[PDB]
Amino acid sequence: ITAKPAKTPTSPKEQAIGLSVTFLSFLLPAGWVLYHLDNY
Amino acid sequence: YQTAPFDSRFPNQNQTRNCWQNYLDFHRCEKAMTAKGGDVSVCEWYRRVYKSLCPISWVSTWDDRRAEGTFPGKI
Amino acid sequence: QTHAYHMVNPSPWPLTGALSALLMTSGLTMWFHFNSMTLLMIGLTTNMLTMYQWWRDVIRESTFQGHHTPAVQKGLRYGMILFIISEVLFFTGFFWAFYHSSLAPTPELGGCWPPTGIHPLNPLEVPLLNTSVLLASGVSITWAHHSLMEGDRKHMLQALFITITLGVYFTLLQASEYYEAPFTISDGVYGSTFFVATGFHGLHVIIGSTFLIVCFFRQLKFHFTSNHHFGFEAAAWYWHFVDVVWLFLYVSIYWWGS
Amino acid sequence: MFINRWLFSTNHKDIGTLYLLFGAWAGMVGTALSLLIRAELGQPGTLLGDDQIYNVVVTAHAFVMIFFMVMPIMIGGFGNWLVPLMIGAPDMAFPRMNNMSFWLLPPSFLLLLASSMVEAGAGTGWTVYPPLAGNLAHAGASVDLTIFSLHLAGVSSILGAINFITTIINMKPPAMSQYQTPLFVWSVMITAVLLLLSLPVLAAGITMLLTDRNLNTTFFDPAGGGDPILYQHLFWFFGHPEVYILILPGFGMISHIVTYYSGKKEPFGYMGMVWAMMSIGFLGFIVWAHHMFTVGMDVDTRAYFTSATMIIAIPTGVKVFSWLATLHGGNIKWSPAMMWALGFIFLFTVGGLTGIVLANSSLDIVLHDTYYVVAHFHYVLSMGAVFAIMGGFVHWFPLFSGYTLNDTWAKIHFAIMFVGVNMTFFPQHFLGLSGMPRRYSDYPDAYTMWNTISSMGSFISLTAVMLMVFIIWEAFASKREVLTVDLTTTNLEWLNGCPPPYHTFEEPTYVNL
Amino acid sequence: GARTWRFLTFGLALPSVALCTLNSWLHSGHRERPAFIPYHHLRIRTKPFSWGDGNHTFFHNPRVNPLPTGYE
Amino acid sequence: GGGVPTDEEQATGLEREVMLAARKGQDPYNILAPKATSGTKEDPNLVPSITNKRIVGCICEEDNSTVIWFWLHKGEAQRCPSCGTHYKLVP
Amino acid sequence: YEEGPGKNIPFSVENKWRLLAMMTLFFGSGFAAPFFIVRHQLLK
Amino acid sequence: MAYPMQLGFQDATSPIMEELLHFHDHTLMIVFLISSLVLYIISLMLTTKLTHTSTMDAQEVETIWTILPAIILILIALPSLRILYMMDEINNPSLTVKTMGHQWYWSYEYTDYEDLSFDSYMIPTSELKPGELRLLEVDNRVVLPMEMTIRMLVSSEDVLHSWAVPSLGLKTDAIPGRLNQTTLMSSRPGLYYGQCSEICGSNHSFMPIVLELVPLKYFEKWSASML
Amino acid sequence: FENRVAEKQKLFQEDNGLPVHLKGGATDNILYRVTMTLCLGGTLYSLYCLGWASFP
Ligand code: HEA
Ligand code: HEA
Ligand SMILES: CCCCC/C=C/C/C=C/C/C=C/C/C=C\CCCC(=O)O[C@H](COC(=O)CCCCCCCCCCCCCCCCC)COP(=O)(O)OCCN
Ligand SMILES: CCCCCC/C=C/CCCCCCCCCC(=O)O[C@H](COC(=O)CCCCCCCCCCCCCCC)COP(=O)(O)OC[C@@H](O)CO
Ligand SMILES: CCCCCC/C=C\CCCCCCCCCC(=O)O[C@H](COC(=O)CCCCCCCCCCCCCCC)COP(=O)(O)OC[C@@H](O)CO
Ligand SMILES: CCCCCCCCCCO[C@@H]1O[C@H](CO)[C@@H](O[C@H]2O[C@H](CO)[C@@H](O)[C@H](O)[C@H]2O)[C@H](O)[C@H]1O
Ligand SMILES: CCCCCCCCCCO[C@@H]1O[C@H](CO)[C@@H](O[C@H]2O[C@H](CO)[C@@H](O)[C@H](O)[C@H]2O)[C@H](O)[C@H]1O
Ligand SMILES: CCCCCCCCCCO[C@@H]1O[C@H](CO)[C@@H](O[C@H]2O[C@H](CO)[C@@H](O)[C@H](O)[C@H]2O)[C@H](O)[C@H]1O
Ligand SMILES: C[C@H](CCC(=O)O)[C@H]1CC[C@H]2[C@@H]3[C@H](O)C[C@@H]4C[C@H](O)CC[C@]4(C)[C@H]3C[C@H](O)[C@]12C
Ligand code: CUA
Ligand code: NA
Ligand SMILES: [Zn+2]
Repeated sequence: ITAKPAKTPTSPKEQAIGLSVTFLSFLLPAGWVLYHLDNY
Repeated sequence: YQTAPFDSRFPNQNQTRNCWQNYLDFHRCEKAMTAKGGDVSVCEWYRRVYKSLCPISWVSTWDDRRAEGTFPGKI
Repeated sequence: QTHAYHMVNPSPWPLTGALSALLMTSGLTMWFHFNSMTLLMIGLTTNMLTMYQWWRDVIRESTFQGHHTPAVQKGLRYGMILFIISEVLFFTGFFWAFYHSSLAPTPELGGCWPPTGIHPLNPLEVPLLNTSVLLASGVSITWAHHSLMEGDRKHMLQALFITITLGVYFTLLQASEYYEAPFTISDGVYGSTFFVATGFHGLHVIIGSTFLIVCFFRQLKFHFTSNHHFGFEAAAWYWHFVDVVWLFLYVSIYWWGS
Repeated sequence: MFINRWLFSTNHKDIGTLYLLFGAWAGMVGTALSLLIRAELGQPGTLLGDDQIYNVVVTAHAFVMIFFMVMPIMIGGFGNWLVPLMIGAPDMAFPRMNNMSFWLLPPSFLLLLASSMVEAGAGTGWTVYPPLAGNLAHAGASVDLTIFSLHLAGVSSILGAINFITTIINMKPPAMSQYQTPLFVWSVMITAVLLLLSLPVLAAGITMLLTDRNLNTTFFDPAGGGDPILYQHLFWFFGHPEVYILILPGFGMISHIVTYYSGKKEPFGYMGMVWAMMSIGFLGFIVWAHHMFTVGMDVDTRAYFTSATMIIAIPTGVKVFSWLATLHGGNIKWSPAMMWALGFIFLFTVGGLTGIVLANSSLDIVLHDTYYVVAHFHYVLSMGAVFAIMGGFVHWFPLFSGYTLNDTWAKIHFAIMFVGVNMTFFPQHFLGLSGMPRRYSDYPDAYTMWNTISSMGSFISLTAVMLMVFIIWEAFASKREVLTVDLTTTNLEWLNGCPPPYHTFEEPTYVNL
Repeated sequence: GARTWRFLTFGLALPSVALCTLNSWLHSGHRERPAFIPYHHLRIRTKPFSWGDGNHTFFHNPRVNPLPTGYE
Repeated sequence: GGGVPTDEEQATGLEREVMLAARKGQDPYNILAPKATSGTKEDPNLVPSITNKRIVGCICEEDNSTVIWFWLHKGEAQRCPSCGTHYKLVP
Repeated sequence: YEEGPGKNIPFSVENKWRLLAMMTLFFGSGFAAPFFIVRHQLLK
Repeated sequence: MAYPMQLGFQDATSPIMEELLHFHDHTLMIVFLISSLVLYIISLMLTTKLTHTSTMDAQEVETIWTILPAIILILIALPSLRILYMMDEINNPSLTVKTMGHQWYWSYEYTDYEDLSFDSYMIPTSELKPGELRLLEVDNRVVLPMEMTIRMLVSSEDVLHSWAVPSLGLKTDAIPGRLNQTTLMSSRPGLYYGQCSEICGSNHSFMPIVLELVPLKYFEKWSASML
Repeated sequence: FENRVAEKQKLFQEDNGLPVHLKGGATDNILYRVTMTLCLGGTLYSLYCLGWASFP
């Protein structure tokens, strides 16, 4: 496949933010529940 | 008599009908022998086979139902 | 477009139908467990609203707007055949339950079919009448079809009216049967198979009768041409399906299972 | 305009997009449920302290993965997007009914998530066997909400089957015979036929269960002359065709992907591939009782079901060898999609072969209701379906979106996922042979090591899921718009550009005889 | 043709319905109800029905449908 | 006994257009498979279009399962990239 | 209707950071839901 | 019972489990070989710069791809079906024992001569005696004579269960209203463990089976003591 | 009855931009609003019912 250059290039730093935010959105809510299983 | 022998009428894993048939056979014979005041020892084979094969709770349920008049088999 | 297919206007009825399904099922749950008919009656209402407006729009698209080219009609033909096949397989599951139960009757039944304490209906009384009624309705619907193809408005309406009248007669005879039956849905697997299988069949007779009544009113309003009348054909196929399911019920449950 | 477009759709592409979104969301739910299963099993003892909740989690895991993730993505998503485009058709036969197949799924899913929230849930297994699923052992609304969830899903797929069969029979170019349609289109038609025939039987069976729970019927209750084993027959008469439903569209996508990335104009042995899919669809109706080898059926019945089941290996092998013969002589492009497809061929083969082991009723006595079965279907269904989906997703993402993925990220994603699923499921073979039952919240101490490793594998596959979301974000964030793709002469879905206009084939293709 | 199918409707089909209607209306008399026996495979109650007092079937007929405890 | 309308009296919209075009032997809505010419440069297959390009599917030989797809543009005849059959667009 | 890349979807890709918020809420809500249903059942 | 890091089947306790082991070794060899050949052929297809992209004729190779697998399936099915018919073959049991599944424990009935019956419950972890096995011990074991053909009859008084003993090759579903039959023959004395094998609700994991195989003389003393 | 299909063809083919489900006139709009209100209201009520049934 060929493609135009990215209209809005995503820099290594922008990728580290998106990745970190993505991982946290999965991990924090599940982590909170699993950490508190004792209290439940 | 050790246990109920193989019965070519009931050769498969589902033995429900083997238990049922011997239970009916025993009680049909016991009625036939009691109804002339005859002798229930003639019915002994059927008694040994059903007691060997039939769950206690099935025998007990069927006995209760015969006494209640709700047994659905023909005796 | 330089194809013959129908690009349908954006429509709310798929969403209202889907929500009507949610209300009817959540409503059945609320009726069986939480002693309330509210959600169920809203879902039945929205379901009828959805089916009325959706099939109205199909009439608008076809009779009034001309969108049913031969290619579109051919698609609808396939769609109705496939729908009827899914309905055949639904009934097959109830026939399978019936034959499973009746061919190997368990000790709880007396090891016999019909079970001990079950007094079947005489299949030569109202069940035989119901059989003559649905068979007769298969003849009259065929007369209606031919009248329509031959351009005969009056004889189409008379034949279709006779077909509907027979459908209603069957439904009233079955309602009466149900009430006089000395056995119930709670009389073990005999009552279960009898009422669930004949019950779903009775629902299909009412559905089929309703379809025929839609065709009757569309014919009264001159919607059908002598050559273009797929709603009539579909309702006729559906009606024949209902007859054939009855014949299988009659032979299996009423006659062989008595 | 937003409501008209996305709530009132009559557009095959928009409805496919809704199905893909729905399925991706469902896959997050199903994955969360899988991680809870493996967390309870990850060390000996109890984690949740409530084995009813564990049983509810296992049950919901299966329903979400099969009814809300795989079938929506494969049939609703790829099916709606690609079928019309691959036959030059302007839309589906019933574009408005198509929208209702979609909108039935959120209510279906709501009913399942209501099952789990009321009383103590449906801790039944996805088989929902009575009497455990009955109104004494599962009193209250949970099992009824699960039955209704399955009714709505059933109607969605039955109407969707009518739509696909009609579209594929009636809406090809007049010159195009059925033997000139792409394998993916064949795979969807055959899947639609299996759905049309199997779902009504399931609907009959779960309706009987509904009536035994609420109307005092006794279809499955011995006290009334009923038989729990009848339910099993009705359920599995659907349930074996269902496992072929779950993989057939995957077979079709795999044929396209292997052909594309081998640089071929065509798959090897086209008419053999149609034959194989039709054969698998037909045999898939006469084998269901291999799910019942321990219920006490007759030896000759067991002999028949062993023999019939093994036959399916023949047509299946024709496909596997045909994929290998498509690679043969190819200019191989090592795209991420090709990697998914090569992973599919291998992992599908492994799971298919453990299927043939289980087909032998004698051995099945010992493997039935053990982790050997779980290993078998996580290879052939879980990895087969998922690998085929991810292959199709990375291959067609640029058609659907207009944007390219980062190929290096997608390869990283593939690598993580291959490691995770093998570490998760391979040790389950050992657990099964050594006698660990399935549907257990805890295990005898001997089984600790392989359960530990399996649970650690489940976290690797979680890291892969999280990365996949990042990769999709990066593609939408960067906006690299597609210019050209190669092999458009044999891949018609690409020929209207990326993404194709809302309306395609307003002027149909020209095909002469 | 329509003529033939009308001939079958009036000449065969409706006459059959007329004769089965006569056959039925001659056997329409009420049969004597059988003695009540509280068989455990009949009058099943695993959950109360969602209407009336929970113990009556939907098209309950007092004359011919006994309750678990017998005829009303 | 009449009173049922005919297609000729009552068909409308696209159904009617398809009906009238078929009476004249015309196929504007692409219901029929067009019959190939010999496909030479002197006798190219004539591909109608309402616009300046149209997708052609070429079944190069009878019973080929593989269809070859390409855009045919207005102007000089183009050739199937598999069999070299000529196609010419006629707006 | 609008056509073309980023226009054939029910979500906006106009701003990659708003997009990241929406994608996070979307997949995160799905992944969280079973943890909160388990919590719900335990708290009964 | 299983032991830690176990890869395969529990050691055979019965002649039919022995047959299944030999049959599994045969089938696994074929699984390995086909698995390996597919991986190998993938690697062979992917490791050459040589190309052939024109239409290939499929007819001849599809003969090989159908005949060879058909032969392989026959070579699996022959021994599979021989063992199926052996495990069905008329035998003369000298003893019949019933088991009834319950939520969540097994009961046993020995009603050939006496009305002997008892319940068999998992020993909780907190009550295990030192060296006893978590989730596997019961208070009352199924005492049985070794080197003798025994008829087991399996049913349930509530939901579905499944009576399993992997080292004897045994798994029979426990279905209420149904009496399922299997044959048990232990070549050896000892303790043979199994676990409920049909999901039966919250305590499915916790209703095990323990057979205690002893010489006939000891089986008779145990029966006699039970009076 | 008389054949009034031509007059319904004219109404449903009028160039007024309405979708077919509203092209019959104001009564279409009322029936649509009743349907959608019952569906949306009934769905909100089903969610309430769920919240209620989710606790003892
Ligand atoms: C994608 C889904 C899918 C597919 C395609 C299959 C495919 C097969 N499955 Fe499986 N199966 C499941 C999903 C699937 N299965 C699920 C979900 C369950 C469990 C349900 C539950 O209990 O929850 C299950 C359970 C199940 C059982 C019941 C086991 C038990 O519960 O005790 C059996 C029994 O025979 C079976 C066998 C097969 C066979 C023989 C195939 C065949 O179709 C495979 C054929 C393929 C090959 C053989 C490999 C390729 C072939 C070659 C390379 C040619 C040469 C090969 C030979 C000569 C052998 N599977
Ligand atoms: C398609 C079906 C499917 C899928 C994908 C899976 C996926 C997983 N399953 Fe499985 N599972 C079943 C079907 C499936 N499962 C069924 C039917 C049962 C039996 C239930 C019963 O006994 O009643 C079961 C049971 C089962 C058990 C046995 C429970 C027990 O017996 O007690 C275990 C144990 O580890 C398990 C684990 C997993 C894990 C760790 C994953 C995954 O984490 C593996 C990795 C896969 C993913 C992470 C999926 C990713 C895909 C997406 C996120 C979609 C993306 C979408 C787009 C790109 C458009 N599952
Ligand atoms: C006159 C001819 C035909 C009439 C049709 C029926 C009238 C009332 C109800 C309509 C719906 C019927 C469909 C079939 C469902 C089950 C039972 C219906 C059969 C019936 O009506 O049976 C009655 C019982 O109804 C009962 O319990 C109560 C029934 C009411 C509750 C039904 C709820 C169940 C709904 C199930 C929905 C499933 C939908 C399937 C969708 C599948 C999609 C894939 C029989 O009366 P009885 O007093 O026991 O015996 C007579 C004694 N003199
Ligand atoms: C008191 C009542 C309680 C019970 C209510 C339950 C439902 C009852 C509904 C009965 C069904 C009514 C269906 C009416 C359809 C009208 C639309 C129609 O018939 O549309 C026709 C197309 O057919 C088409 O879509 C064909 C469409 C076919 C619809 C198929 C209907 C069967 C529906 C089954 C419903 C579900 C049952 C499942 C139960 C488990 C339009 O084309 P023509 O006729 O060629 O006209 C054009 C010519 O005029 C041109 O010259
Ligand atoms: C416990 C309770 C659970 C049940 C919940 C019920 C589920 C959903 C609510 C149903 C709401 C139905 C509303 C009406 C649907 C009408 C569909 C229809 O009639 O669809 C037609 C196509 O299907 C065809 O023909 C042939 C097919 C016609 C099918 C009609 C719909 C029946 C739905 C129920 C059937 C389930 C199957 C039973 C078998 C198991 C038309 O297709 P469109 O794309 O619309 O238009 C195309 C244009 O060219 C027309 O001019
Ligand atoms: C199945 C997938 C699961 C994978 C696990 C994910 C990895 C963990 C992610 C982090 O999750 C968090 O972990 C914190 C601890 O590290 C918790 O803080 C908790 O503990 C803190 C310190 O121990 C306290 O300060 C906080 O108040 C308290 O909520 C917090 O709740 C939780 O969100
Ligand atoms: C603009 C839209 C307007 C929405 C209005 C919705 C229509 C119905 C609302 C009233 O709700 C009802 O209230 C009754 C009690 O007050 C319930 O009695 C029910 O419960 C009884 C118990 O006495 C049973 O006999 C029956 O199931 C039944 O009558 C009945 O089920 C339920 O539906
Ligand atoms: C326009 C969109 C539609 C909007 C939906 C309208 C919502 C209607 C709310 C009314 O709520 C009702 O309240 C009844 C009275 O409180 C309940 O009675 C039922 O519950 C009672 C509890 O006291 C019992 O007496 C009986 O079961 C029964 O009367 C009944 O379940 C419930 O529906
Ligand atoms: C007089 C009227 C004319 C209809 C018309 O041509 O517009 C006729 C034509 C066919 C008639 C129908 C058919 O004869 C069948 C029915 C006969 C019943 O005796 C009256 C109702 C019945 C349903 C009739 C109503 C009405 O008299 C109809 C509708
Ligand atoms: Cu008893 Cu599982
Ligand atoms: Na645990
Ligand atoms: Zn060509």
